[PDB]
Amino acid sequence: SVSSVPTKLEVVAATPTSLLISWDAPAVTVVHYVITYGETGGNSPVQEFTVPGSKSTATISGLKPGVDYTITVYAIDFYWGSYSPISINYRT
Amino acid sequence: QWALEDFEIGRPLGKGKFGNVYLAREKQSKFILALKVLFKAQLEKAGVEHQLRREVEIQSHLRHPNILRLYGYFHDATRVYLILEYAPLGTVYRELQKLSKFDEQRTATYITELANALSYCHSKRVIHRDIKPENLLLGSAGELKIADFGWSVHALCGTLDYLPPEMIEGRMHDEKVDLWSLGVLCYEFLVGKPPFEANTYQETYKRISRVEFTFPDFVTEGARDLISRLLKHNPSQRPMLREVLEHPWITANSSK
Ligand SMILES: CO[C@@H](C(=O)N1Cc2[nH]nc(NC(=O)c3ccc(N4CCN(C)CC4)cc3)c2C1)c1ccccc1
Repeated sequence: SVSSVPTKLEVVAATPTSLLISWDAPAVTVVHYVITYGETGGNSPVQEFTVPGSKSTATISGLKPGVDYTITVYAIDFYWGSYSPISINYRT
Repeated sequence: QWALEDFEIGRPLGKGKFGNVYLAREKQSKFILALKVLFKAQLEKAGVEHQLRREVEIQSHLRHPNILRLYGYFHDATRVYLILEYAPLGTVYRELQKLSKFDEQRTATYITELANALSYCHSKRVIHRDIKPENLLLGSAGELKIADFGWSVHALCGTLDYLPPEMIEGRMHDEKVDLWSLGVLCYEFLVGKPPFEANTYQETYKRISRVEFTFPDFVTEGARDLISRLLKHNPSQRPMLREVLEHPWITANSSK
């Protein structure tokens, strides 16, 4: 509850149908980041993909224009499993 | 289940090699526990992170009154946390420094507690537990608590003094290593120092491999008998833990 990995998740650029997200990586090595996204209304299904731990950005594409979305990212430690997630909202 | 937000972090109980150990209270019930911190960057620099990950799983399954309970573990960006049972009386090492040596009633009771714990471990096919005094904690009733994770404990090394001959020569070993360790510990409890102590590694190695040791005059015949039965060079000649628990010197002096 007090911490999350990654931190400071943000949308740095966008098109009508895509988002470029960025985050701060921790010092410790991360296996990969789990990125989920879906319509904030809670009715549409959540889509999920992974991004290698060496990356600090990712592109979310195939989005609908003018829709509220919730994006969630959490890292994975090789030995100790997942970290707590961090979530943001963005309207395309 | 258990997470960092569930605990209020109290005063430090002591510092380990990779971080501090704190008295802790579960927020909802105020139940007293110990929170052990191990920095990830330190674990990796020492090359023991994999070892810690494996051993927290191992220890989480060991439920015995004389084995410190490991209730769970979690992590954040920089630390690994262990939620451990709180042993309020500290290490038996500090008790031994205070008393110089233990009498036979106190020693035989300790040996009974450890023989019980080691028999439980052996029933789980887990062997070679760390029972050096510096790594044994004491419960509220003064009962011993095996901790293991000895590499994580801040202190020369005491490991060598407790290794049986098959381990110092790096040969295949079995559950009989714990019988040898028991004999080394019984001697140190009664005498105040381990039996094979020497000022160099080669000298200590020679003493262990030859089982060269002497008893001070005050060590009684029953204690000598038990210790000598345990300190056999040939592991198969060391007794069963049941024979220790039923040894006449143990049953005459143990309060358990
Ligand atoms: C570094 O890890 C700790 C660890 O894992 N642990 C888990 C765990 N649980 N309870 C613990 N107790 C203490 O550390 C402690 C120290 C001094 C104390 N006092 C000093 C003298 N007494 C007369 C009054 C009270 C009372 C308790 C620990 C440490 C460890 C330390 C030593 C041996 C093995 C493990």
